[PDB]
Amino acid sequence: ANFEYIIAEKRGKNNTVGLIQLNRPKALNALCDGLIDELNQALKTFEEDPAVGAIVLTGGDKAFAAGADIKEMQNLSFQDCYSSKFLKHWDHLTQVKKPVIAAVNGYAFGGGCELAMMCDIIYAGEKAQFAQPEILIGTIPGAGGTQRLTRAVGKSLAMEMVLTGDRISAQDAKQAGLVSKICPVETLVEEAIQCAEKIASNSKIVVAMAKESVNAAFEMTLTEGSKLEKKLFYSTFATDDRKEGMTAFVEKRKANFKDQ
Amino acid sequence: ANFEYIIAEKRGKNNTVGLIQLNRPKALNALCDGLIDELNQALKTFEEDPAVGAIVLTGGDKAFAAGADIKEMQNLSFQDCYSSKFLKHWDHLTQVKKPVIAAVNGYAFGGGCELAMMCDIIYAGEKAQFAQPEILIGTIPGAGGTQRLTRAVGKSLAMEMVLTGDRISAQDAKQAGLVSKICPVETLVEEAIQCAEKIASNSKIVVAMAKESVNAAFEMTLTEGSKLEKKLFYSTFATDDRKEGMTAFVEKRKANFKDQ
Amino acid sequence: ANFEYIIAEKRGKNNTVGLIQLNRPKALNALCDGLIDELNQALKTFEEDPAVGAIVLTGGDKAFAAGADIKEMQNLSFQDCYSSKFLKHWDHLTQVKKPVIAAVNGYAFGGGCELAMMCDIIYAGEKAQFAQPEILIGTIPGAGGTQRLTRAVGKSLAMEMVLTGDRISAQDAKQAGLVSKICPVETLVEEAIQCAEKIASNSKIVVAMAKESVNAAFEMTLTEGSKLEKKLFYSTFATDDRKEGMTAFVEKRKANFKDQ
Amino acid sequence: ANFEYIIAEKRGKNNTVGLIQLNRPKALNALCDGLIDELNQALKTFEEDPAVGAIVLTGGDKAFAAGADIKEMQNLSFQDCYSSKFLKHWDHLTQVKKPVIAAVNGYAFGGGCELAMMCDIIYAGEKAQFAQPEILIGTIPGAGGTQRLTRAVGKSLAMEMVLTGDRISAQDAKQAGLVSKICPVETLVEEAIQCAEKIASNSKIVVAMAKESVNAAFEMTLTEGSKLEKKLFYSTFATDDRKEGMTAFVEKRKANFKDQ
Amino acid sequence: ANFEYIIAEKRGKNNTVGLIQLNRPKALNALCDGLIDELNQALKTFEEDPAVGAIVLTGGDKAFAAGADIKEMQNLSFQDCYSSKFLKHWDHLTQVKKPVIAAVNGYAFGGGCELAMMCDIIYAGEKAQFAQPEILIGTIPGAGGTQRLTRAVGKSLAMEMVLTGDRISAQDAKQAGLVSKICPVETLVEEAIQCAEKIASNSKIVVAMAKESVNAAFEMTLTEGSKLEKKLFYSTFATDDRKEGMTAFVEKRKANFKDQ
Amino acid sequence: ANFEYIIAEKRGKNNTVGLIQLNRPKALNALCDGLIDELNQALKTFEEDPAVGAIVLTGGDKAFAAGADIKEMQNLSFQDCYSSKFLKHWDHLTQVKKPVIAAVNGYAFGGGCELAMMCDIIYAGEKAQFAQPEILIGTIPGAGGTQRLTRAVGKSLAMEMVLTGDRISAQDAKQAGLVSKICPVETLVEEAIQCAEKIASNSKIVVAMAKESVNAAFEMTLTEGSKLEKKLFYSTFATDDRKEGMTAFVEKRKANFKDQ
Ligand SMILES: CCCCCC(=O)SCCNC(=O)CCNC(=O)[C@H](O)C(C)(C)COP(=O)(O)OP(=O)(O)OC[C@H]1O[C@@H](n2cnc3c(N)ncnc32)[C@H](O)[C@@H]1OP(=O)(O)O
Ligand SMILES: CCCCCC(=O)SCCNC(=O)CCNC(=O)[C@H](O)C(C)(C)COP(=O)(O)OP(=O)(O)OC[C@H]1O[C@@H](n2cnc3c(N)ncnc32)[C@H](O)[C@@H]1OP(=O)(O)O
Ligand SMILES: CCCCCC(=O)SCCNC(=O)CCNC(=O)[C@H](O)C(C)(C)COP(=O)(O)OP(=O)(O)OC[C@H]1O[C@@H](n2cnc3c(N)ncnc32)[C@H](O)[C@@H]1OP(=O)(O)O
Ligand SMILES: CCCCCC(=O)SCCNC(=O)CCNC(=O)[C@H](O)C(C)(C)COP(=O)(O)OP(=O)(O)OC[C@H]1O[C@@H](n2cnc3c(N)ncnc32)[C@H](O)[C@@H]1OP(=O)(O)O
Ligand SMILES: CCCCCC(=O)SCCNC(=O)CCNC(=O)[C@H](O)C(C)(C)COP(=O)(O)OP(=O)(O)OC[C@H]1O[C@@H](n2cnc3c(N)ncnc32)[C@H](O)[C@@H]1OP(=O)(O)O
Ligand SMILES: CCCCCC(=O)SCCNC(=O)CCNC(=O)[C@H](O)C(C)(C)COP(=O)(O)OP(=O)(O)OC[C@H]1O[C@@H](n2cnc3c(N)ncnc32)[C@H](O)[C@@H]1OP(=O)(O)O
Ligand SMILES: [Mg+2]
Ligand SMILES: [Mg+2]
Repeated sequence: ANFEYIIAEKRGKNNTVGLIQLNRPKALNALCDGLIDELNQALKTFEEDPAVGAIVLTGGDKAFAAGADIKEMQNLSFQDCYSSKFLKHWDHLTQVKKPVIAAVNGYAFGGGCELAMMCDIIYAGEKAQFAQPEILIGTIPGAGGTQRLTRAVGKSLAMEMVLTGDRISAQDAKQAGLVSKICPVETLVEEAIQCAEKIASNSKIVVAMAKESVNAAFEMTLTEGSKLEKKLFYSTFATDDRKEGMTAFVEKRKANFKDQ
Repeated sequence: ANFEYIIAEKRGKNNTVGLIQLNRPKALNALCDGLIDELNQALKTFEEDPAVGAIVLTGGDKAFAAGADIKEMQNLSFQDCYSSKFLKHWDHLTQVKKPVIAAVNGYAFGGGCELAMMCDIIYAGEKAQFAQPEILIGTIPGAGGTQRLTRAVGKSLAMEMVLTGDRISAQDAKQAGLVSKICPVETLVEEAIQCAEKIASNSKIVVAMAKESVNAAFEMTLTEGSKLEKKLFYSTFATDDRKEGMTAFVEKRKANFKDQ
Repeated sequence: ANFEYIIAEKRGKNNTVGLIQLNRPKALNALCDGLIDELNQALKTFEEDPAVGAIVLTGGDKAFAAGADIKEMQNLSFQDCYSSKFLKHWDHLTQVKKPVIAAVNGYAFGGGCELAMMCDIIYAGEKAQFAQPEILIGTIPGAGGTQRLTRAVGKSLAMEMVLTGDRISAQDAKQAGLVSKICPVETLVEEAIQCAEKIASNSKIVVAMAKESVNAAFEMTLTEGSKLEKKLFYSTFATDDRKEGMTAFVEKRKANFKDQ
Repeated sequence: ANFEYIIAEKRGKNNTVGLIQLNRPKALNALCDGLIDELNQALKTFEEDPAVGAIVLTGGDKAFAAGADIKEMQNLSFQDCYSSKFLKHWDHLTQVKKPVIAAVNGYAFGGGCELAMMCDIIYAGEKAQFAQPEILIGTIPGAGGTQRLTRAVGKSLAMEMVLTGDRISAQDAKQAGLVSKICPVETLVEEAIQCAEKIASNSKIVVAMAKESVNAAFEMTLTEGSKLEKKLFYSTFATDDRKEGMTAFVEKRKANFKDQ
Repeated sequence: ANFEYIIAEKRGKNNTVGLIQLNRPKALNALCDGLIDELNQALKTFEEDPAVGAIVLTGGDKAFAAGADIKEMQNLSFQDCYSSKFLKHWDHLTQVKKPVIAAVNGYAFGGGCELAMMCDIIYAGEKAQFAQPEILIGTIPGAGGTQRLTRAVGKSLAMEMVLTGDRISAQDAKQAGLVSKICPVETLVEEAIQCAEKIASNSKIVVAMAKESVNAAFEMTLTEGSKLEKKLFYSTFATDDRKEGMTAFVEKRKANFKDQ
Repeated sequence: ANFEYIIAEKRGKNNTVGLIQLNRPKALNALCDGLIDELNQALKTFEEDPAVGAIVLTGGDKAFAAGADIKEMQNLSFQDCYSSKFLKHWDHLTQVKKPVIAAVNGYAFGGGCELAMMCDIIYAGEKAQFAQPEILIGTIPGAGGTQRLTRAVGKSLAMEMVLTGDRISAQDAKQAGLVSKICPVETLVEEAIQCAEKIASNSKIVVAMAKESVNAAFEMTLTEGSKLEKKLFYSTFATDDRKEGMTAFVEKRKANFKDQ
C-alpha cells in the first residue's frame, strides 16, 4: 500500500526477498503506532505471498530503530497500559512462519534491539551499537529486552546493559553471541539479500519446520525438545521435496524443490 | 558491627556504594561459618539502608575466595549434611533485591566462582582465574557451579572445568561469556565503584524490577518470560520516576529520581 | 568383537581410556545401521568395564562423520519411518554415565555434529568445519542439531547454519561456545587421551554425579537445579573417596581414590 | 452482523451477558469454517464492547458441538493441512481476556469438548456427554483434548476416553473435575447467565488479572507462579476499585466498582 | 514466648506434636502483622526443637482464618506494598521441613485457605467452608490462592470460586481434591493429633525427604521428578533407620527408628 | 520363554491381547530381579509382536504386587545403589509404545501402586487397596510414588499416604482420580480384556500418537503441549487409516483400519 513510515518492496533474484526499509530520517526511526501498523501489514502481505521466501528488516544508515515513541506514551496511566489500544501489537514479528533477517546498520536502542532479537538472523555493521537505555528514563524493556538478551548473550553482560544502559560494539556482540556475521556498512543490505536468497532457495515447509524446531529450544526441555525434533523429522517424510533432494544427492545433481 | 573476617564500608560518590572486602590472606579468603555470617549481616545492612543503591563484592589481591573451609567440613557425615547447621546459608546472596557487583582478583576457585556467578555483574582482573577443583578433592559444586556456569559459558567448557578442574583466564571467561568486562588488577575496584554509582543513580524500584526481569530468564520459558516482562512494564507506569524520566527526555533535561 | 566399521581399543596410562576410531575411509564415516550398532556395542562394553573411566570418540583425518547414510533412508515413507528399526538407536550416547570426549577432525555434517554435541567435551582441530546441511536435501536435524546447538552457540548462528548450511571454523566454534579447546590435528588425539586420563584419575561415582549435575542444567530450572545440586553434594558425603580427598588436602598429599 | 450459523445477543440484567448460541440442528452444531469465523467475530465484538463483562457459550438442546466438519476436511492432505488456512483459527477462544462460560446441554464430542475445556467455567446439563471419538475415525484431538483433559481429570480416565472413545456422564465429569456444577437442561442457560452476571459485576481489570493468574497455573512452575501472583497482587494497588472495595468493606457498605 | 494472638503448645503422645491455635474470635483470626510474626516464631521454635516431629495448625470453632487484615492494608500505595515492609513474611510456612497439618473449622476465606493450601495435609470439618472472596473487594489472591487451588481442585471450579467468591462445602472440597479426610468438628483436633503422632513416629530425615519428593511434583517435569526421586531413594540407603526398618520387616518385629 | 515367576499369554478375540499374570502367591507377587526381568522380556515380546495391540497387566487374587523384594536389598549400601546391577530396569514399563492396562486385585503396596500408575489405564477391583508403606520401613518411593500419585490424585492425599502409609479403597481412588472405573473382583479380567480389544481395534500408529500426546501433558507446558498436539494432528493426515475412517464416517459404514 501507500506506506508513509516504511517502504516494503520485492528485492533479490527473481523477486524472492521482501525488503522492509524504515524510512523516517527525522526521529531515529521511532516505533510509533502507524509505523508498527505498517510493519505488521507488510509482514502479513509477505507471509501471504507465495513468492517471497524470506523477509529482511533494515533501517537507516544512522539509526536502525530507537524504539517506541517516548513522546507518545508519556501521558499514559496504569489502566491505559494494562487494558487499552496502546502497545499491544508487538508479538506479530514472532508469529510469522517465514524467516526474518534483521539488518542493523546504526543505532539500535530500546525497541530496536528487541525487534532485532525477535528475528532469526541478526546482521550488524561495524558502526552499529546496541544498548538498553530504558533505565535512563525510569522504565524497563517489555518485548524481550531482558529475556532473549540474557539467553543469547549471558547474565552478566545483560545485567550490565540493563542496569547501566551502556552501548556495546558489533565486535562485542559477535563475541558474545548477539549477532552472527559482521558486514560492511555499505554491503550489509547486499549480504542480507544474499542470505535471504540462500534461505528461500529451499523448501518452504521444511524451512518453517526447522525454524519451529530451533524456536522450541527456548520453550521446552532438552528431552522433550529432542522428542519433538524426532517427531518433526519423521513427519518430514510425508513431502515430495525430501525424496527429490535424496535422489539429487544420490545422482549428484541439483534438487528442484517444488514447495510440496 | 566489628567484623573480623570481612570489612564492610560505605564508599562511592555521596556514599551510595557498599563495599565488602574479604580480609583473610592466610587462607585465601576461606568461606568459613563466621565469614559467611558476617557477609550475610553486611548484605542485610546494605539492603535495609536506603542510601546504598548497589553492593560491590571484592576479595584479595592474590585470591578472591578459595571456597568453603575444607578443614571444617572434613569430619562430616551424611546425617550432618541434612542437619541444617553446617552449610545452609548460601542462597542469601540470591535473595537480595539490590544489584551486587563481584570484583574477582587472583584465585577464584570453587565457592569463589559460585559467589561470583550468583551476583549480577562479574568483573574480573587481568590475572583472575576461575576453576572448579571440587573433583580434585572428591566433591562437587553445590552453589551453582554446575547450573549457572553451564548456562552462562556452555556445556563443553563447563564439563571440562568440572571433570578436570583446569583453570581459565579472564580472556577466556570474556570470550565464553562468564565475565562482562576485563579491568586491570589495580583499577578493578575503581571501575566496580563507578559501575555501582551508575547503577545507584537511577530509580531503585525500576532497577529491582529490571533485575527480577533478567533473573526470570533462567526460571521461566520464553513466552511466559515475555508475558511477565510485559506485565512488569505495564506496572512501571504506576511510579513517578517513569513519568519524570519521560518528561526529562521530552524536555531534554536531567531526570531527578526520588525512588518512588 | 570383529568390528567392520569402527576400531575400539584401550589407550592411555594403565589402559584407562577407551578409544573408538571410526574406520571407514570410503564414505566419510557414514553413520549407517551397522556402524551405529557397533558404536553402541563398544560404548556398552566400555561402560561395563571397570577399568575404562572415560571414552574418546574420534573419526577420520579428512572428516569426522558425514552423518546418517542417505542411500539407506532414501526409499522410506512416513509409516515406514515411524514404526520400524529405522533411525531409532541414536540416544544411546546420552545414556552412558561415563564421560565421552569427541575428537572432531575434518568435516562434521549432520549426524557428526549432533554426535559431537551429545558428548560432554568437544575437541576440534584447526582444519575442522561443523555444519548442519539437512536443509540442502529437504530434511531437518533430528538428533539434537537444533536443541543443543541453539542452547550452546546461540539463536542467530544456529538459525543461519540450519537455514543455509554454512561452514564454520573451529575458532568461531570456540568463540561462540561449541568447542572448548583448539589443538593441532596431529596431536588432537593425544590431547583427548590426556584429558580422558585426567578425568579418569578421579572418583568415578563423583564424576558421574557431576556429569548428571551439569546435564540437569538443560532439563531443569535454576532453583530446582540448585536444589538437586545441593542434594547431590549432601549425598556425596556417603562415600570414602570424599573423606580421602579431604584428608589428603588437609595433610597436603595425594588423594588415593578407590572408586567407592 | 447477519450471522447464518450462530446467534450472538446481549442477555442478562442491564445487558451485561454475551450469549452465543450455536444454531445448527441439522448437523449437531458442526464446527465448520463459517461457524468458527462467526464465533471469532462475535468474541471480538464482545471483547471490544465495554458493557459486556462475561461471555456465555451455549449450544443446542440435544448437542452442544459435534466437532469439526469431517466432510469438509475429508479430501485433504498433509500439505493442505499444514501449509494452508485449514484448522488454524482455533486458539482465539484462549486469546480473549474476558471470562467465557461453556454451557454444555447435550453431545460434546471432539471439538466440542475441546472448546468447552478452553473456557474458564464449564456448566454441563443432566444429559450432557463428553467423549473423544477421534480414535474412531483415525484422527486425534488437536485443540487441548489430550492436554487440558489430562490435567483437569486425570491420566487414567483421559487415556481411556482417548483410546476407546467412551462417553461419560455429567456426574462422572463433576466427580473427576471436568465440570463445576450440574444444572437441569431447562435452567442451565439461566444459571449460566446468573454466573455471568455475578462475574460481570466486579472490576473488569481485576477479573482479567485473576483469569491470567489462574491460567498461569498450567504454564509455569509453583515458585514462579507464586512470584507472578505476588507481582500481580502488588500491581493491583494501582487501581481505584481496590481502594473503593476496601473502604466499602470497612464502612460495611456496597462497593461501586468503576472498572478503573 | 508470651504470644498474644496465637497459642503454641506441645500436645500429643510424649509431647511430639506442636499445636498452634489461632486465638482471635473478635476478628475471625485476621492475619495481621503480629499474628503472622507469632506464627513464624512458633514455626521456628517447633522446627528447631528435636522432639516435635509434626506441626498441627488449627483455628477457631467459628472460623479458621478470614485472611489478612483489610483494615491495615486499606491506605496503602503501590510503592508501600512493593517495599519489603508489608505482606512479605508469607512463604515461611513453605520453608519448614517438618510436615504441617491444617485443621480447618468454620470459615476459611482468603489466606485461611491459602495457608491451608501451603500445608501438606488438609483436614476439614463438617461445618468448614472454603472460598476466595478477593474479587468482592477488588483484589486477587497473592499467597498461592490461584496456583495450588487450580492444580489441586481443577481449572473450572477454581475459576468459579475466584471470579464469583462462592463458598464450597467440605464434601465438595474432598470430591474435587482439596482435602483428604473429613472429620467432625468436635473431634477434628484429635484426628489431627493422631495423624501427627503417626507422622512423627517415623524417621524424621526420611519424612523430610519424602515431603521434598512430594513437593517437587509441581516444580519440574515428570522425568526429572522421577530421576530426583530415584536419586533420593538411592541416598536413603546411607542412613541407619532404613536398615533398621528393613531388618525389622525381615525379622517380623517393630522398627525402632533413631532419626539418623 | 519358560517364565517361572510370571505367565505371559495371548488372550482376547483373535489373540490381540497380551495378558501377563503375576504367579507368586507365597510372597504377594514380590517384584524381585527375576520377576522384573521376565516382565520386561514379556513386554518386549508383546511390543515386537504385530498381532498384539494392547497389553493387560494383572496380579493375584489376594494381592497385585507387594513391591520390590525387601529381603533382597537389605544388605545394600550407598555404593550398591548407584551401580548398574540393582534397581535399574524399572522404567521399561513407560518405554513401550503400546498401551498397558493394569488390573489391580487385592493389596497393591509400594512398587505395585507405582507399576499401576505407570500404565495408561488403571482398573481396580472392589477389594483393591493402594498405599505407600515405604515410610513404614524407613524408605521412600522411587518409581513415581510421589510424582504421579501427587499429580493424579492431589497434594493432600498423596502427602497423607506417603507420610502415614494409610490404605485407600477403590471408591476413594475413583473419587480422587487414581483409577478410571471400578469392576468386580471376579469380572475385572474380562473388563480389562474387553478394554484392550476396544483399544486394539483401532489404528496402532494413531493409538501410539494419542498415547504420546496424553503422556506429553506431564512433560511440557500448556502452550507447547497444544503446539505438539497440533503438529501430531497435522502429521496424522499422512496415514491411510485416517482417510479410511474419515470416508467411512461419511459413507456410514465400518472403517477397516490397516495399521498404515
Ligand atoms: C512494548 C514497548 C517496548 C518496551 C521497551 C521501551 O520502553 S522502548 C523506548 C526506549 N527507547 C529508548 O530509550 C531510546 C531513547 N533514545 C535516546 O536516548 C537517544 O535518542 C539516542 C541514544 C538514540 C541518541 O540520540 P542522538 O544523540 O542522535 O540525538 P537525539 O536524541 O536528539 O535524536 C534526534 C531525534 O530522535 C528523537 N528520538 C530518539 N529516540 C526517540 C524515541 N525512543 N522516541 C521518540 N523520539 C526519539 C529525539 O527526540 C530527537 O527528536 P527531535 O527531532 O525533536 O530533536
Ligand atoms: C554450598 C557449598 C559449595 C561447595 C563447597 C566446596 O566444595 S569448596 C572446597 C573446594 N575446593 C577448593 O576450592 C580448592 C582448595 N583451594 C586451593 O587448593 C587453593 O585455592 C590453590 C589452588 C590456589 C592452591 O593454593 P596455593 O598454591 O596458593 O598454596 P596453599 O594450598 O598452601 O594455600 C594457601 C593457604 O590457604 C589454605 N586454603 C586454600 N584453600 C582453602 C580452602 N578452600 N579452605 C581452607 N583453606 C584453604 C591452605 O591450606 C593454605 O593454608 P596453610 O598453608 O596455612 O595451611
Ligand atoms: C536420527 C538421525 C538424525 C537426522 C539428521 C540427519 O542426519 S540427515 C543427513 C545429514 N546430512 C548429510 O548426510 C549430508 C552430508 N554431506 C557430505 O558429507 C559431503 O561432505 C559434501 C556433500 C558436503 C561434499 O563434500 P565431499 O566432496 O568431500 O564428499 P562427497 O560426498 O562428494 O564424496 C566422498 C564420499 O562421501 C560420502 N558421503 C558423504 N555424505 C554421505 C552420506 N550422508 N551418506 C553416504 N555417503 C556419504 C560418499 O560416499 C562419497 O563417496 P561417493 O559419492 O563416490 O559414493
Ligand atoms: C483443529 C481441529 C479440532 C477438531 C478436530 C476433531 O476433533 S475431529 C471431529 C470430531 N467428531 C468426531 O470424531 C465424530 C463426531 N460425530 C458425533 O459427534 C455424533 O454425535 C455421533 C455420530 C457420535 C452420534 O450422533 P447421533 O447418533 O446422535 O446421530 P447421527 O449418527 O445421525 O450423526 C450424524 C449427523 O450429524 C452430522 N454430524 C455429526 N457429527 C459431525 C461431524 N463431526 N462433522 C460433520 N457432520 C457431523 C452428520 O452430517 C449427520 O447428519 P446427516 O443426517 O445429514 O448425515
Ligand atoms: C500476600 C497477602 C495475602 C493474600 C490474601 C489477601 O490479602 S486478601 C484478604 C482476604 N480476605 C477477604 O477478602 C474477606 C474475608 N472474609 C469475609 O468477607 C467474610 O465472609 C464475612 C465478613 C462476610 C464474614 O461475615 P460474619 O457474619 O461472620 O462477620 P461480620 O460480617 O459481622 O464482620 C466481620 C468481622 O470479622 C472480622 N473480619 C472478617 N474478615 C476480615 C478480614 N479480612 N480482616 C480483618 N477482619 C476481618 C471483622 O473484624 C469483623 O469484626 P467487626 O464487626 O468488629 O469489624
Ligand atoms: C524402584 C525400587 C523400589 C521402589 C520402592 C518400593 O517399592 S519398596 C517396597 C515397599 N514396601 C512394601 O510394600 C511393604 C510390604 N507389604 C507387605 O508385606 C504386606 O502387604 C502387608 C504386611 C502390608 C500386609 O500383608 P499380609 O498381612 O496380608 O501378609 P504378610 O504380613 O505375611 O506379608 C509378608 C509375607 O509376604 C511376603 N512379602 C510381602 N511383601 C513383600 C516384600 N515387599 N518383600 C518381600 N517379601 C514380601 C513375605 O515373604 C512374607 O511371606 P513369608 O510367610 O514367607 O514370611
Ligand atoms: Mg557465548
Ligand atoms: Mg480430582
